[PDB]
Amino acid sequence: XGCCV
Amino acid sequence: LVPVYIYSPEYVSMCDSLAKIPKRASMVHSLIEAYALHKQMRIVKPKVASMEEMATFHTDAYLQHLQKVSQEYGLGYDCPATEGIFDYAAAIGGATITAAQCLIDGMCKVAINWSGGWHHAKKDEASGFCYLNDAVLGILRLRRKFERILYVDLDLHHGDGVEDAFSFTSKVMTVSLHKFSPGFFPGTGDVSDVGLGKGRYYSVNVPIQDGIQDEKYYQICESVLKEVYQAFNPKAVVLQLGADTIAGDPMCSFNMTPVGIGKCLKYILQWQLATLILGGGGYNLANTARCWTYLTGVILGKTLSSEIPDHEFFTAYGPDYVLEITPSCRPDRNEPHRIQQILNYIKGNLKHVV
Ligand SMILES: [K+]
Ligand SMILES: [K+]
Ligand SMILES: [Zn+2]
Repeated sequence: XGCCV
Repeated sequence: LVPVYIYSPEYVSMCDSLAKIPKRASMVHSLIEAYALHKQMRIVKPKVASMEEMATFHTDAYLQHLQKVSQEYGLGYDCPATEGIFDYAAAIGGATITAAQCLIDGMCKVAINWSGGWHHAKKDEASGFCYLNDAVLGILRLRRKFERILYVDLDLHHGDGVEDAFSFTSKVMTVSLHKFSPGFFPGTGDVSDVGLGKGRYYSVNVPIQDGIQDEKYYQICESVLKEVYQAFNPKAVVLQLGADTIAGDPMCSFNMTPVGIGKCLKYILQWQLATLILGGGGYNLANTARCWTYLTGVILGKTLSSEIPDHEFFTAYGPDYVLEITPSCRPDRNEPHRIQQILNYIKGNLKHVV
């Protein structure tokens, strides 16, 4: 992970 | 009666190319081979998936676009489209289908594809570093032969791509143990998540808090799998063993070691059903190889030496160079009550399954 996680 | 092991120099090199887990596939294969475990398995070269095979799940629009950009659809943020990503996607999808087809053909009772298990991708959307959902593709293929498939997802994250893919059907039950916490990806999978319509009660979700360790995790898992096996009676199992639960992962949530996951694995293996074993998450690369190597040992009924064998990636195993992983000093936030409430809901849900 939605994000860079 | 020998496990199939999906592998080929080409497949590994393709998988090594993911920017977020560079060379993870080689580290995992190298360590396994270093322990000489491949000698006790049947190595099967994976085929590359066709567009028609990938299309059993993903939409033509999505696949045509992926190939386009490989030269929207969730292709940014966590899931940037790089060059060759489509060849990557097809490699992993075909490898998991190859695993499935072997199981269908009675070639083995266990088929391993450690670089598969990309459980978040949706029919028309990349998500959570997953570009193609090979787990779903494995299940659809098994489905050509088995009337009831159990999907068990031990990754740290909720197995939302696979659950969604089958939420309306009762022919595949999905069981996911995972961290469930505010803002934590992907935000879904509370215990009240039971699937929809005709698949209602055929989705099982076990929400878990930070810091859980081997013993409590196994008690939970075993009590759920016990009930699920009893109520659903699967004809085949697909098992996703993401290693982002293991102490020391960048995802920094659970406090597991491979022994704990290993016990869950053994419990499933004693059902003696055709079983397709997948990897998935695992962002501490050396620890992920440690885990999946130990689990191959479990599959093989072998006890591995705790000293990491000399091999290509020996230096990545410092400072101790052993196979075992030590839990961290973090609090276990799972209250025994909450856990028991969760199991009770699940227990109740399953009674509806006949
Ligand atoms: K999971
Ligand atoms: K289902
Ligand atoms: Zn994960």
